[PDB]
Amino acid sequence: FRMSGGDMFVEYKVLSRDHRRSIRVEDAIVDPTFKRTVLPLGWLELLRSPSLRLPTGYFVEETVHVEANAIIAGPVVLYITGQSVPVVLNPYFVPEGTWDMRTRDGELDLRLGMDAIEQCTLFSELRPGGLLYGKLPENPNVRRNESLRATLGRYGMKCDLAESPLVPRPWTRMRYMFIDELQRGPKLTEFVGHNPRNGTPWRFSQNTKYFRIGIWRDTIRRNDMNEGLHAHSSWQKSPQQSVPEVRFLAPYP
Amino acid sequence: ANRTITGNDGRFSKTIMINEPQCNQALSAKTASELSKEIDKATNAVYS
Amino acid sequence: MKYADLELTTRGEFPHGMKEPAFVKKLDQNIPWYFSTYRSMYHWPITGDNWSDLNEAEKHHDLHMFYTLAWWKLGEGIFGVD
Amino acid sequence: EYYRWFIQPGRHPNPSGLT
Amino acid sequence: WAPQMEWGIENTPSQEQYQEHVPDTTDADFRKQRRIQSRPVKWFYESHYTRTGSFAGFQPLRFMQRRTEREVRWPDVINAAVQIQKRKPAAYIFKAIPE
Amino acid sequence: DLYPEGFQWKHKLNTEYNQWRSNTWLTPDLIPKEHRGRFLCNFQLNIV
Amino acid sequence: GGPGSPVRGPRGYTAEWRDLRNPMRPPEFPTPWERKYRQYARGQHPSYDMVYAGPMPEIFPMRRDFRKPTRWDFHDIEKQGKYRTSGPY
Amino acid sequence: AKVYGAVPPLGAAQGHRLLHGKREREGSLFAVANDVKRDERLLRQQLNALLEEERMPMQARLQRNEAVSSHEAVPQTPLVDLPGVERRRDLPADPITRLFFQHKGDHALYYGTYDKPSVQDDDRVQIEKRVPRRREENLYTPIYDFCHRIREATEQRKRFVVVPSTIETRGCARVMHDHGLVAGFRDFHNDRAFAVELKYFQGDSTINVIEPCSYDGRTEFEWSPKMMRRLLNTHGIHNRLVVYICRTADNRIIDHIHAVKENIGGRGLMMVH
Amino acid sequence: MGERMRAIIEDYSKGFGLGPHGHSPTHDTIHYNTLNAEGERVRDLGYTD
Amino acid sequence: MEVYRRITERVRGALWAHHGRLMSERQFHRILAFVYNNKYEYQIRFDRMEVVGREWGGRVEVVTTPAGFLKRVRVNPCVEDLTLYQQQQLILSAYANACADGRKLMEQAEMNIYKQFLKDLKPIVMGIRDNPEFYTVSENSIETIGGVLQTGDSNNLCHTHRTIPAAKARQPADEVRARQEWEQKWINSPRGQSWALTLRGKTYFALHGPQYRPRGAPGAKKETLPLDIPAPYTAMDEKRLLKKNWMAYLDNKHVAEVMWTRVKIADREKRQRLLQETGRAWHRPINEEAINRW
Amino acid sequence: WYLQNILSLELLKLKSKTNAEKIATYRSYMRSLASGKDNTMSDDDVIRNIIKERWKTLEFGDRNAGYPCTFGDYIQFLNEWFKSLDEEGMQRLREHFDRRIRPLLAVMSPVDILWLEALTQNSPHNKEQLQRKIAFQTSLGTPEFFDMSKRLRYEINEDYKVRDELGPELFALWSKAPERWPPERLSKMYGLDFTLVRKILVWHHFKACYDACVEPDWSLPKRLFALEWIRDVRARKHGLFYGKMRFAEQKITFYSDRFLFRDLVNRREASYANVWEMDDPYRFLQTEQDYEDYWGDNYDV
Amino acid sequence: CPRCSLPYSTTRYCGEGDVDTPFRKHRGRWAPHQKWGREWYDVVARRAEALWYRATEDPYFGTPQHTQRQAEALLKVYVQAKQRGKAIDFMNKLRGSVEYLTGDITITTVMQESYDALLDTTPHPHLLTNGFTLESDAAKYTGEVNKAPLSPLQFRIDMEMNKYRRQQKEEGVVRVPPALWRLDTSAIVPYKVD
Amino acid sequence: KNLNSWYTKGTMRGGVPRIYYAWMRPGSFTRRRFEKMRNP
Amino acid sequence: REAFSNIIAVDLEQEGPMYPVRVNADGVRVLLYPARRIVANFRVADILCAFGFQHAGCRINLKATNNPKSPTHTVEGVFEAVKALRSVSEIAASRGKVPHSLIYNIYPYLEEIRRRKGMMAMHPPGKDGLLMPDRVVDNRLPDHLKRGYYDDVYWKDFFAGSDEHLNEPRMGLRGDEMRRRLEEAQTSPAPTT
Amino acid sequence: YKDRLLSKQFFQNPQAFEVVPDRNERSVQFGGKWEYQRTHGLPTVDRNE
Ligand SMILES: [Zn+2]
Repeated sequence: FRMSGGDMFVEYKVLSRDHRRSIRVEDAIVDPTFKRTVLPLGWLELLRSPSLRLPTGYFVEETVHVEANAIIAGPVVLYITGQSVPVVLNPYFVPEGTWDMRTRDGELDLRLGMDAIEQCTLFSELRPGGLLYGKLPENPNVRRNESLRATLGRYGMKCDLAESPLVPRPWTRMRYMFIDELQRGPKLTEFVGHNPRNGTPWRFSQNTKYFRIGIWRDTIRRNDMNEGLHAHSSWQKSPQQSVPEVRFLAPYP
Repeated sequence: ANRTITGNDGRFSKTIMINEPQCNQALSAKTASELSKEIDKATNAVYS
Repeated sequence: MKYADLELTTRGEFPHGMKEPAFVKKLDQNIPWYFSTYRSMYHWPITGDNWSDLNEAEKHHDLHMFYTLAWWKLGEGIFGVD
Repeated sequence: EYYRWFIQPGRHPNPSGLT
Repeated sequence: WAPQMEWGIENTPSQEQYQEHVPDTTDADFRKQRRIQSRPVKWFYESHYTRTGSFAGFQPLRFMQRRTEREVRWPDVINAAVQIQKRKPAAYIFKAIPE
Repeated sequence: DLYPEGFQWKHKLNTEYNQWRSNTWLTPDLIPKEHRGRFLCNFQLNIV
Repeated sequence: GGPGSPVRGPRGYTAEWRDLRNPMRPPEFPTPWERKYRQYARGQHPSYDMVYAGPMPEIFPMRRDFRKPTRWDFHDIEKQGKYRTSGPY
Repeated sequence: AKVYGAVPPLGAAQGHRLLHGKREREGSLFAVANDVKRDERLLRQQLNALLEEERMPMQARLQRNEAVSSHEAVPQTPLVDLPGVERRRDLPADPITRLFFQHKGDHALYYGTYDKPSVQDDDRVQIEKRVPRRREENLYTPIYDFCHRIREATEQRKRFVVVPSTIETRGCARVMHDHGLVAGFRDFHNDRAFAVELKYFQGDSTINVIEPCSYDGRTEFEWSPKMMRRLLNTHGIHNRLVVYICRTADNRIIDHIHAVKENIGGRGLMMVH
Repeated sequence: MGERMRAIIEDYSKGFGLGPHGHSPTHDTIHYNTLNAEGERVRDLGYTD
Repeated sequence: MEVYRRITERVRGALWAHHGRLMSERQFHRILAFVYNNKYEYQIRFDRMEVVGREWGGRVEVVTTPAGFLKRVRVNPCVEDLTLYQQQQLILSAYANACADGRKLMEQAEMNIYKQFLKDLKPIVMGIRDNPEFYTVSENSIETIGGVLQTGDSNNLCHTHRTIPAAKARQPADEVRARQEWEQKWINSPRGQSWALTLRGKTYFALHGPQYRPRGAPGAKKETLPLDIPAPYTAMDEKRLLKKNWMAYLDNKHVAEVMWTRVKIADREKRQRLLQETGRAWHRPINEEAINRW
Repeated sequence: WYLQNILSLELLKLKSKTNAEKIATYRSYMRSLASGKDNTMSDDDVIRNIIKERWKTLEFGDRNAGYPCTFGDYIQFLNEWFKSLDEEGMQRLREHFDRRIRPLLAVMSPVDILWLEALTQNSPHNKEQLQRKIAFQTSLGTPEFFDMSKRLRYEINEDYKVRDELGPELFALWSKAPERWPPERLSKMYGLDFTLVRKILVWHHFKACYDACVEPDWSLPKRLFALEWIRDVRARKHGLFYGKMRFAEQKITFYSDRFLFRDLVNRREASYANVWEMDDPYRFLQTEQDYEDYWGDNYDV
Repeated sequence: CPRCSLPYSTTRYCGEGDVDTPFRKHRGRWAPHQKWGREWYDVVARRAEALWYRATEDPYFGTPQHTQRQAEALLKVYVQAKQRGKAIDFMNKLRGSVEYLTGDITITTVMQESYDALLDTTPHPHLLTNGFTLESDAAKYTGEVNKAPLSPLQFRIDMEMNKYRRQQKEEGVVRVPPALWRLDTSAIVPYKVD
Repeated sequence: KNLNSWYTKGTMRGGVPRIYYAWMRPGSFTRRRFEKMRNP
Repeated sequence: REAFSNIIAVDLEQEGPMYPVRVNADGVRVLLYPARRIVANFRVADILCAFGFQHAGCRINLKATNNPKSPTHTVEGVFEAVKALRSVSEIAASRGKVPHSLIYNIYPYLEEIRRRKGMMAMHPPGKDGLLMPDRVVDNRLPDHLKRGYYDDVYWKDFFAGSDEHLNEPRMGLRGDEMRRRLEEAQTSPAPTT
Repeated sequence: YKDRLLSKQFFQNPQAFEVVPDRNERSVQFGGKWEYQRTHGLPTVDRNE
């Protein structure tokens, strides 16, 4: 990813589906005008990896005219250095007869296609104000001459980010972050039922018929230990009631 | 494998003993390689 | 914002959930083994990505939160500088 | 359904329900 | 993605759930703990890949279990946990119309 | 972790914690001396 | 294919000695093998076993699960009768 | 726009069958059938080889890697060395403070057998073999008495135990030492017995219980691989806590973990955990 | 309350660094100011210019 | 790393001991993280470059990176006539020479890193040592309940130093503003315009010209006065911890005390080793009157 | 009432400090001398306390009486505002709820029933009786101890406070280039365990994205817990369950304490061309099974 | 009925007269007709969103790129279900879509006018639109029987006041504009009703 | 393939609540004694 | 009180035994074994549920008819069986082997070992990180210089009322500042003297 | 960089750039349910600089 001469130079590596065979290109021109990427035909057998899932090297292997002058073979994985998400492609393999890709001493003139660009974060550069927006092909829905500010004003933009007092500040969307280990410790998690991920953490309230007698006995004799099922309820004579999402390892209370 | 390096391991302490009384505790090439492997394995053990 | 002068004579009771129940001296069913031996069908939490035509958990949580904040007066004035 | 917002919960004017 | 698990609250019918008949209504079902259940087609709106199948290789403990024995011998009223039923009324109702 | 830490907070006394989040505090005479201000959970009594 | 299956059976240099070559010497065919796979195929790549993974922490709090209504939670005990209620649900 | 890992960017002579798109030429129906059969056979062989390479164990992989790394273009011949640098060195021992003398291996002729031991370690008492006195009494076995002696020493909090020396007992002791249930063991080359040093932890003993599989030598129990895997499967959770000893048809005393790993079933000896 | 206050006071009042013997004040083997030896030294020396 | 962690722990311990101030643990680890990221960026720069090792004259050539990643090997055909072991040893020796060159370059760059780290840490040390309430005592001085006694130990040879002037209000900010005034005077001087038109002036304005950098360019847009954070006059974390909860304050105080004790022990043992190397200290304790008489 | 009390700060008139008070506060605020008085509070704290008192003093009742607004008007305004709230406002409201009320819901006790009622009570004489009894209880004990707000005072891990964590570390520097900043660099800032620092990094990235008003990378937690995600997927495959594996459902196996030597030598003698190859986030994936277990979540890949 | 798609006039229970009704089991109870509301509008909106996602997720019937027919159908769904902010966000994302950049999908004037009509009819969160109507009994609270219950110039004044309050809260102080600063209210058009 | 399902385990005791640990014991959740160097 | 004196606890990380444990308190043979669910008599099952076990099975004296049979025996046998249970971590420690479930703790160590390649392994060539205080420095100043030292860079009277910073705490103070302190100290015991 | 960031922010929340905002909800996305994979992140400057 660098800008020089008005186009994007990106370095990447193309690898087989099983990631056994890999060829890395140091520079490739990000060209949105091409529908899909084009690769030399010689790389077909250097990227054909006959794995177990695919008995042949490529799931799809057909012939196309771009007369049957190119081979569509794939899928083939692609890792862009500046991108954190791999992109899988079915590129065109072209013989030397139809098109010679070599231009200079060791330069193959490989240009990345629109299908590869739209699947990575570089698609955002196709939006107005992006680097590829000026090299987008002519279309009635896009005018490259006009400025980004003009386009956004046409779309509806009036002021900058949250200049008006009505719209809240973008940085006020999250004023706090909930990390259990950094405050109040972990959670006291319980369940009633078969499995912890099957039942519910809500203990039955004080209104249950099996608990009312025990609760009344506790209210009368609060200074002793009364036997019964009332201890399973969310009502406890101790101030700390047993309720879901209670921090029990917290220093206070 | 040649029963030249011996090891006794407790819960936390590991003792490695060289046993070559026939050659006055002289190490050959293979014996030295095995001893180095045992040393850098016992030193790099978790509970050592 | 639509408004009309109205008076709610009885607001209600706080939905805290910890309220003293009406006490009974005699239980209708004297067997305590039923509570311990009761079984019910499994409650599977998530089935098929949890998609519904109307959001159940989110809408129920929002509706609960509305009246919880109403009874807690938006949780402002309770807290202070620590 | 709007009667519950103007009544005393303890007070039941006619538990019998017969006029 | 979690597949549609068998022997659930909604999957199982009334007799398999509690050995009693409950009305099968799409709304106002307090027993099933739901408010309104408008029913579209099960896998029409949902994505196909979210449907990963179903699982039924277990025992419904409420319905059928191994070694169904009485929990406690005395009193004789109590029985195995698989049977949870309410008291039967006496002289329910009579119908004058022959039908 | 054969011997873990537990609850090493002195922001409240042991008796204060027992009172706040334990049933055992309401029955001082029943609890022995060694477990006086230790428990932090409610207990249920079952008379066999 | 286990041990219960019937057995498979069993001066100079043999015929299979000629094809074997030292990896120090350049390969006969320069197939562009990935370096990571090259390390992994000979058992030298650092193994990231699943056991090295610890707990999967809950990044964001899911939600608050409010007490949903049930047959055992009613203000009046009149509706909890042996002729009507057999369980919470 | 340079590339790496491929010296030729593309092959001028190397094309593609589909790219050529020539008219299909078939010799005959028999030729077509033969081609189909040979290509499917090649595909099956490739798939089988790939599966075998996937299933190849780590030991085999490392050995093959080392062999190819050390491979030489010429099959080098072995050289003459000193009279001996390959003898199995005798394990160390203290002649003064010893349970038994560590008899060196050069006296294999002098060594006897368990039933008829030779005269050695006369300074110590000799362990007499257990023998039934009547028909009703159970036929005791060396494994049984070894297990019971170890258990009694553990219960009485002892350090060293003198136990009968057989191949199966030595294998069991080796497996226990490997699993850490026993601090150590030593097979002094005495025909009757060898020594085992026990281990304790937190005052108690690291060995909870030891039980021989069969009380009588007349009865012999065989362990199937499924019966062994049922031990590992603990209500759906893998479990290697309790240790079971089995002797296979190859005279190799192993544990149930390795027996399950290699899918073999031998006769059981004892359960220890 | 007494135990908590005593623990807090001791924790706040404990010293650190290196003393005249070059060891930590709470060293396992050696000690400092045995039987108020430093106390009697200060008593018999004082601060008088 | 190790040395940087030792330096930071010593800084924290001295800061707590001399002035009774507490440094946040986040602030403590931030410096180490900055050092680690600086080393990471140096490695990023180094992996691009390449080093050459040569063995047996020019028969064996090894092309690697300073980190030690094998990239290329060139071997004269006569070397293949040697046996495999000799070839392996020759390749190993060439790679060792390449590693030696990479080690030289990396240690020079890491000395640069260490100087940068010391420059970054300078304000803290200067603020904890350049205040009118800061003093130390000789290590060989007897310490008692009241105060420290002073042994002779050639008191004529001994001389107490002072790093602060008694003149009113002397600060690095004053020094830097004096430097700025001097450079502005030189620029405005009649020779200043000629020097600025000279290449030397161009280079000086290109390097130390932050106010001339256009908006959106990396680097500072101005030259600012150095940090002035005196320990006895600035509250760092102790007041916040004490206001929030006492237990955390006590824990951080204990950590600072332990770190100070540890660095003092390290200094004592280094001095002991220096004495033993010189020959003034015996290999085993012979004078128990300096230890057991307290 | 809300506009004229909580809002409209232009007419707020707090006490004007004298010249000596101004001098002393300037000294204390600019440079703190030891053993100074900590009772003094900032004007921001004073304003916040004023707003809190204004909220607390609000009491509903007859509009013609001393009470400013009635419960009917309060609930009408609240209901209309809740209906008018959109998704963004609902998200902020949920955040506020979880911040403020949810811990109070967790820690509330039946002893505070009268206080909870007095929060929005209709002012009977029973509330006055309960307040007098609460005053008696306070005389028995401690007022600041026996109140809801001060229940949540102390928290663990005081060194790394969420107030400091709200501002991302080197945010712009790593935002310019995400490839050059693997999680190890950022985690070197903190001195906690691996899981805690990775959680902190995820939270910081999400906070930065929310502040910049851009789509946050929802796959970032996956890339940070790539080993954990694979482990959970394979645990769900082995044990016929869906969720997150816990300790009680983990295999029991005892390895030798030196079992790690085989991997340790590989890690210690591994060499890389660049550093991005060394710390690529996909080094955990080797086979197609690993790739499937990793990328089986999203359908696009 | 949004649940059963039966007319209210002729039927009162959902699923009457339909053979494959899922709302009537063997021993179930008839479900009363549901009345339209924002809950059912949002239900329809969520169904439309799921359909839109499946339109590209489905490998059998789905298309690699969305269709302008699908886009206009979704816009029709939004306008007929009266989802104002949802339709606005959908239009913005349509403008930001990659296919819109390539020009395969074009925004037609029928869609534009439908969006405008929806915006005018649906009420505004802050201001008032064509959908709002003058009311009679609101004079009890307003005082004017004819004028609309919102002053645009007063709203502008309150907006400036709130902006200054926000600035004060952000900075801690306020910067006073010069004495020559005059507030501009030339373009404030009063609410004109029909 | 371990047909015993981890999802379906245990018995529903009616309304008897039991705790289940998330990852480890709460006693060993915090290690201040070593993190803050409180050990002897 | 006796129960609270003899109270015990178990390690719940496993939620049930991982090996069959067989004991006998007063002749009643009690066997506790791993199981999918809590399968046991009602009383012992409730005891296990109180203990928190979720995957366990307890059996006493095989069939219930077998003697001895009494509630005291039933309680004490199961309590003895639960007391005689060894946790997995304790068993691993006794064997001196690392548990499978705890080796994730070594992952940061291995990661740092692997990432110590290259520049991270470098050290300052010439500095060992330990510095000895060869010379003694003091910055103490007399009170008169302390009063006027910080007139320019800091505010006037920087050392105004500091007790620890100044030899004379009240030096450089003004009348109001002195009077506040003196008035407080003298009016606290107003009627005493 | 400024205009790239402005474009991203506008396509995220177009309501924030209005003097009087309208209702803001979330609609469908043209890049499937994982459009964040292509729309996430702040604008990126070139690695050479
Ligand atoms: Zn209907």
